[PDB]
Amino acid sequence: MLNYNAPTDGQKSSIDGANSDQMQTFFWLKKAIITARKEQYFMPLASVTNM
Amino acid sequence: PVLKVMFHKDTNVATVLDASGSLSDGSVEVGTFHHPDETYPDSVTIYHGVRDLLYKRSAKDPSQTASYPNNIINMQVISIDMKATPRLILGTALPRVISTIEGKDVTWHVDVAGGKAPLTYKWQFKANTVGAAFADIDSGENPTAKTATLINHAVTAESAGTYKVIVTDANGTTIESSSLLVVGVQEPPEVASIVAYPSPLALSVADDITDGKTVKFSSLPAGSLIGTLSIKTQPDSGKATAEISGNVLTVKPVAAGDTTVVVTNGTKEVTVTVNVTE
Amino acid sequence: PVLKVMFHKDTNVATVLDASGSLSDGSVEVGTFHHPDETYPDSVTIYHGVRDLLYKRSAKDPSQTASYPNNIINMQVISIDMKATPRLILGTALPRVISTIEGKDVTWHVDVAGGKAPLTYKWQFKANTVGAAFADIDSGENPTAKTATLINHAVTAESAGTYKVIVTDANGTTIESSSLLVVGVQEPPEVAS
Amino acid sequence: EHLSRELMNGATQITEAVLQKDLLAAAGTVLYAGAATSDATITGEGSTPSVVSYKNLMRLDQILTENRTPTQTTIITGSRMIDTKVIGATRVMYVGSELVPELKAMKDLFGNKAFIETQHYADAGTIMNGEVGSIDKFRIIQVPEMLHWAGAGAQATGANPGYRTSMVSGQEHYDVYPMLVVGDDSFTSIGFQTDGKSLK
Amino acid sequence: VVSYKNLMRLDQILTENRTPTQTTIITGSRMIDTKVIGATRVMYVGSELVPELKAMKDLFGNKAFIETQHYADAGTIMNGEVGSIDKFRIIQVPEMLHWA
Amino acid sequence: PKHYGKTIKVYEYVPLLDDRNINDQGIDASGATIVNGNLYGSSKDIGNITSKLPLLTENGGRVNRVGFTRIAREGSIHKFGFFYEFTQESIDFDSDDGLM
Repeated sequence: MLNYNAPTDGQKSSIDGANSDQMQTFFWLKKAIITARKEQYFMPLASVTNM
Repeated sequence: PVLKVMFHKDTNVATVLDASGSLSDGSVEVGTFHHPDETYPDSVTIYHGVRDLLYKRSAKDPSQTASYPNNIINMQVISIDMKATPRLILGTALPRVISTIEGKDVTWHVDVAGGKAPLTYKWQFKANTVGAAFADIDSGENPTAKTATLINHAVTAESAGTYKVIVTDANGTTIESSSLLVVGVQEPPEVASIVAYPSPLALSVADDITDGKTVKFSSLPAGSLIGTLSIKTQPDSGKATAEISGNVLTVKPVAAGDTTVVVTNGTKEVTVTVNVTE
Repeated sequence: PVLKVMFHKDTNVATVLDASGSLSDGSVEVGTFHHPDETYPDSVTIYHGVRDLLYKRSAKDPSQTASYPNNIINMQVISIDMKATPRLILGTALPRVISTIEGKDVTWHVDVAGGKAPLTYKWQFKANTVGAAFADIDSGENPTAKTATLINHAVTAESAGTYKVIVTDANGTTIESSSLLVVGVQEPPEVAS
Repeated sequence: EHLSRELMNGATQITEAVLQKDLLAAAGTVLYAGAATSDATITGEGSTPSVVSYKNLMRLDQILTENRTPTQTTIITGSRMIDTKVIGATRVMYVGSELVPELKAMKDLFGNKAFIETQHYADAGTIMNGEVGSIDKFRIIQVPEMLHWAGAGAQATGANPGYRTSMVSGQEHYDVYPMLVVGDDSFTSIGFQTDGKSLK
Repeated sequence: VVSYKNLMRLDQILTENRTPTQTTIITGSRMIDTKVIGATRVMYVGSELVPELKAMKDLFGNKAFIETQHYADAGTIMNGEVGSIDKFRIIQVPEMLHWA
Repeated sequence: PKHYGKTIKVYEYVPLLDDRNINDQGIDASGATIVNGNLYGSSKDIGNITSKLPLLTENGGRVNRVGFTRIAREGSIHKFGFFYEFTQESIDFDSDDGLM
């Protein structure tokens, strides 16, 4: 009767010993979270004069 | 904590109770076990421990022990009665990392369920400096340290570190949880200008010559550091006398005459108007 | 270890030496930098620190500071002469975990290269029980505790723990490494005869 | 790709902030609410706190009409839908998010609501981007990133009725907020090697 | 007790946070005794709070709560809705939980 | 997915100017290193913006450096369950069938 226990926080399962350990302990979605660009309100009012 | 199990043969009821307590119903002491298992705190509950203790004892006499065919292996008939103090369980834990800029209030809240009765909360702080150990926060200076909620005002660069709370039961069982505070620091904006307050105009006007004015100065960009102020002597020294100590300015008018005082930190100036009435 | 840099304008030679040391050939001090960079110990060497220090000073007068086009930004002509003591490097590190049974000799060995003259060695042991701290191994009882190679005879259950060695330079700089020991125990065979 | 995107976002934000500070620093017609006559004198304690009021908006309107500045928008006549009210606002004023509750609570000459939500005159009218309502002759636009002077106000005592404060040289001081109005043909941008755009 | 200013503050915070808006506003209808509504967010409440919301008053003393039958025409009424106040549309959940 | 533990994590990329962007890459316009990598945080003060603008000069190099940061989130799963029991006499001798 081997037990998974919790590989995170150091509780090794019985099956894995000294030479062995859990390679994988979580999953990574690879999709990040980003924030959009701030709106601009004073720039559109400007009119350009060439220099 | 160690728990004690007592089994009543006639009624098939197993009682779980604290090590100190005892029962006189006629049951016999089967064994003891640790309710939070050291190796597997969460995988194993009370029922498994009680069953493992009962597997050793004999069916004919609970006091004696026997092999497998004579074991107590049927858990359906057996009923477990709980009399021990419930295990201490942390309902909500502090966030792992808290990030804040200097000059903002931060608050930590923790909630503990179960346990004896009169719970005790005690907080500790460890600085990020090398070779530092947890130091108890002075409860007298900060009253909220003893309570579950810890409130700290106007954190600075030195307030960065690791905060850990200790919750103590009546029986002494302890569960702890830790939090980390990260503080970001910005450079001072640099001095743009200096202003004079009570008063920007005329300061304090008193007929009596003995009366001395009080002036306070500040640098407008918020968070800017103002240096040691230097006074350029009042011009018409006959009408008034000016002397500055630290940042506060004291002006004594000798005669009823309007004067102007300029105080400079070495880079920027402020022009102060003095009005004196006889 | 902080290092102090001196630059000689005429010969275009930069001399790196200890903070306390001084040079009288006529050079000037440009600044100070840490040879093992605290944030990046292995990413930055002496050359990068010297270049960053030279970027600030003026080409005409190393005493004064200048903006970009007047800096000392060409490193072909600049030569760096190292007079400071070499950095202390752990040539050989202890195994992370050593596994053995009770009653067997176990040996830890460590090598250190660089540094000044003596590399006084001190060993510490931390008990496996909770609330335990590193304590110095009695050198009087075990003479090998002073030397680099530490040996134990007939390890038992109490011998399990974490072992760390501290190597100290003559100047006071130190480098450390730690190892963990695990021991297996079996039940007594029982008296047959 | 993330590094480049964040770089460009920072660049755009910086340019807009620079434009806003240039516009604020060069305002011609400046009005101080309450009894204050200077930037420092503005305060939230006393008989007369320096908060915006209906008569101050009427003053700003009258001053602007005296300068013959052209109006930006036309009035709205009614629509046949029930519970729709007409509005007579002909100018556009930009305000930060902090002052919006103060504007919503404001009272008119007769003591009723001055603020009119965009919901009433959505029909038979065009609602601009960021519009939250209209008061008197102005239509209010809320810009998320409006700047302000922190600590420029008068010294804050313990009689604070609930206005925002900031710490300056160890003392708490009030904040000051722009409430800006921009007129037609007031300013132009200079474009150097820009190929007809304001910024390259 | 919740007031008008608390709801205004919550909407202000959610606007500063750049949280998206769930619903669009409703203009008027031809039918009489129908009033416009401009709530753009969805709020869930328990059954116990509904009388308190119905008794609420705005800054100037007028009635704050607007029932569904007023704006049933020219609008789509979501499931379980009971009304709408300010920027929020109030939804009644039978099994809402509370701390005691 | 199976065989990967009991956690899911992601990356969140903070903007350049956010307050959470704490790093050690800063170089101010004068050419000296500074504590804060981001030019100014979420500060909206005109004084700070004027003080900390990136200004380039005629002959400029190594004046304005910036840095970036990313943070991580996580969440886990749990297990639940319950059962019930009955006897044969209860099913057979009950007055009402179809109880189960």
